[PDB]
Amino acid sequence: SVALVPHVGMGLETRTETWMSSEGAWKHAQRIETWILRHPGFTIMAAILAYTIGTTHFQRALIFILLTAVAP
Amino acid sequence: MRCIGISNRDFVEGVSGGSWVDIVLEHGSCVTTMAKNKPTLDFELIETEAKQPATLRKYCIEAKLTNTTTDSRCPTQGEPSLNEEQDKRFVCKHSMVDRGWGNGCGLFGKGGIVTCAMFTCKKNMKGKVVQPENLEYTIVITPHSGEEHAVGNDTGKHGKEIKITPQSSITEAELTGYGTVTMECSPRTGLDFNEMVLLQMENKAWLVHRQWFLDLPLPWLPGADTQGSNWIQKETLVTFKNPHAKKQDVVVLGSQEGAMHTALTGATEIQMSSGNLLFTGHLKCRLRMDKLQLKGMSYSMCTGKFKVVKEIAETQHGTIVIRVQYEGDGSPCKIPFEIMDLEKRHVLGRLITVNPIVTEKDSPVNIEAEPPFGDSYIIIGVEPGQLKLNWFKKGSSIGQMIETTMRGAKRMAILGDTAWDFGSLGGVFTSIGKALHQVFGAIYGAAFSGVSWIMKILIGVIITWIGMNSRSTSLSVSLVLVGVVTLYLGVMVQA
Amino acid sequence: LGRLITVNPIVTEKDSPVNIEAEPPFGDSYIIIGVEPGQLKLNWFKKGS
Amino acid sequence: SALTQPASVSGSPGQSITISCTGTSSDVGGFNYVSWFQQHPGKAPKLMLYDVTSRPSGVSSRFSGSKSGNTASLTISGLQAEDEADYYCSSHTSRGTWVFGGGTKLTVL
Amino acid sequence: EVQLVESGAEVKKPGASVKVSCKASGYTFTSYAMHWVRQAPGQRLEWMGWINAGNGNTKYSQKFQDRVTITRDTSASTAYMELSSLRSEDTAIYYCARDKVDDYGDYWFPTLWYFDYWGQGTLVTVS
Ligand SMILES: *[C@@H]1O[C@H](CO)[C@@H](O[C@@H]2O[C@H](CO)[C@@H](O)[C@H](O)[C@H]2NC(C)=O)[C@H](O)[C@H]1NC(C)=O
Repeated sequence: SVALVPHVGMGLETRTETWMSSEGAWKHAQRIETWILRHPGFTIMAAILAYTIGTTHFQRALIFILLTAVAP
Repeated sequence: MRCIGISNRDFVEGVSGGSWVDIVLEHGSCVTTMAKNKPTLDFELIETEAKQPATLRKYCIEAKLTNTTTDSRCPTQGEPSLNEEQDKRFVCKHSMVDRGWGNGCGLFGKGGIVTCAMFTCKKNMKGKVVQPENLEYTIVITPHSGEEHAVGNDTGKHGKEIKITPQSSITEAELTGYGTVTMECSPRTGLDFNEMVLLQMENKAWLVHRQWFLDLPLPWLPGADTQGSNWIQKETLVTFKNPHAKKQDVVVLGSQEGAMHTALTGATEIQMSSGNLLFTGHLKCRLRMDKLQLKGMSYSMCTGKFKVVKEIAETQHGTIVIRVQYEGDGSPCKIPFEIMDLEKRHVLGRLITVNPIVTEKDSPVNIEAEPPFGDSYIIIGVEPGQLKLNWFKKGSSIGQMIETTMRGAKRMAILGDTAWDFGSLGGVFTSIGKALHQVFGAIYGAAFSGVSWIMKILIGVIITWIGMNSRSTSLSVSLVLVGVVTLYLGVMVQA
Repeated sequence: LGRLITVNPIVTEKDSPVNIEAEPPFGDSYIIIGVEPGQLKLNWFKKGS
Repeated sequence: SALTQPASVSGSPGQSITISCTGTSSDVGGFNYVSWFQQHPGKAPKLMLYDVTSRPSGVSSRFSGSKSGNTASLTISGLQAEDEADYYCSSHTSRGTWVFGGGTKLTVL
Repeated sequence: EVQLVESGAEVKKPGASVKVSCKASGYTFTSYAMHWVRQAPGQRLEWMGWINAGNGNTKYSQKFQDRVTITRDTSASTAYMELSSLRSEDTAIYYCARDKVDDYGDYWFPTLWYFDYWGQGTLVTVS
């Protein structure tokens, strides 16, 4: 809904602080990592699937971070 | 003098070329200008007022659905037809139920059904917009040589209170005792309105992007739409429950207010209640100091025996403040303020309230100054009543050059290309730096916008890693300007 | 810098306004109208161009 | 849906008084169409101001006016004795129609 | 040198249809619109008029769109009001009003000046 597209990458920022910064700056990492610790099997699945495709050793890490980050 | 105690200071110095200097000043930043003559002033932008806005689109937050009714029709002989499907108040939805002999129709197939309920409203928001004329900036100019109890206060007038519009002029500020300062401020290129919508919920207000505000899914209404019945995308605040293949029904989706305060993570909050005041943004200035007096010539030098009533207090990067109080005769007089080393041979460290005087002897005077790194001996008065006070500014080094570098890159992070102000037209360095910074700015923006705090660091690690593995000396091409710069911008955003 | 379009705009019958038209350049330019007292100086910014 | 200029206004000769009128965002709030009509009672109404601040030939430069969003004004600088007539405002909606205000009869003593 | 004279009706009882006329003189009648306003003695100006041209189009008021109708003839250079179903509160002075149509013949946007030149004012009463 409107809780998505949260008006972040607009520019428009000045030295005075925003509406909720220092709270909504670490919400997405906390959200996806409580998702990881409450749904680990998709992270194992993304580890095997990420290790299989993507030959070079950096593509495993990039595809693994992106696959565990798209699924919330 | 309103500038002491504010953690953002930005000392600017140099009236070179003609008699002007470029400064750019924010709301939470009070700027102090120094010169070889031309006494030190303090500039603080206190408010921005947009005068007459006109709303363009009225979204709504919480609604309710009344007069709910439904209508169905037999299989294969067409859609239903409800009488109040003709109003655009009633939100409509066609779907298929299962019908048969038990429902009283025949043919045993999937019928058609329609459902309507009148969509009223309870809570709106107004998106008000302005054009970059008819709005003023209030700016205060407080001179130094502080009288009794005027250091960092905002209550009570101590400086001139000039208003500046895009309709304005030279804007002479006639300071009493001092000269007359003129400011060629440019408010049109300051904050870039016409891409800003002054959003206004129940008792708060923000400053949102225009294209963000138009792409916002809630049932809206045009800003000129009196008798606001025809809500347009009503299907983003209703839902149609058809669980089985039976009777469907409407239920309202609830108040979208708490999901709207989460929509605004990045909108700088403003005040739209008895005035459309803003307290964000900036403007650059052209600060002309061709006519300024020091107020202190034809005041004879003092005859000693001063007395301190507020001690040396280093307020925020070595800009100490003393409040002496004078005892003696010949009360209109300059004071003998000098800062020496141990034995009185060399003068170290400038004075910031240049030429401090005494008026009305039983009233103290504030003296701000800047000591060097190490031992300094603050000296007031003459030899029968000498005050040789000690101060040790906590001895740093070129560490203030590295924190002036970090302050400068910080100001290039908040201000994009206006940050090449605070300089009085170096020319081949200042204008070429501003020009190439506008070229590299518009290839950064509109090719890296929309992403946030995390994704800038991720893409910056991707660009840094690609640069550390390429050939044909494109290593330093993809690190020094797009890698580490996007990590620094990646950590300085969300201010 | 900046071309005038309404060429030599004149005042006739002083108590009647006069409308002037010119082309500012691609940056910000300044609109000088008066001369020594009350030199009616204005700011205008222009995008892209 | 008429404009909201007041009942009446008074002024000594030589003063500089104002006459205000409010409206909505379709009447006055967006458009630069606001006109004023002086109407002596045994006389057809004569227009005093064009679109917002302009002025007909023959009308003296005593009459002026401005707009502040939904509100338009009329300031008569230097009241003489011959301003003893009511002033009707005017506008043009976005809808296409024409509205006039209530009327402010102005006495000079 | 622009003169717009009218004609006055004496007394119309409620129910009868009444029409007034304006003789627009001094300009090209086919390239200027013709508005109609009214004024009761001691009250406002409300707008009755429509938007004439060489075309002959209309735009009536929202209050009494179902009350008035038109006719005109450019050979006589006169525009005619037609107010049928006269009522008790309808005692008012009817003023004539002109403004200029577009150069494309139609009347889409008005000129910035509306009513620079006027009429006389036609009084009707009831009994
Ligand atoms: C900021 O300035 C105001 C204005 O002078 C100071 O308020 C004065 O405080 C003295 C204290 O003795 C009173 O006698 C005055 O009547 C006050 N003046 C007013 C209220 O207008 C205020 O103290 C200053 N603030 C600081 C922190 O020095």
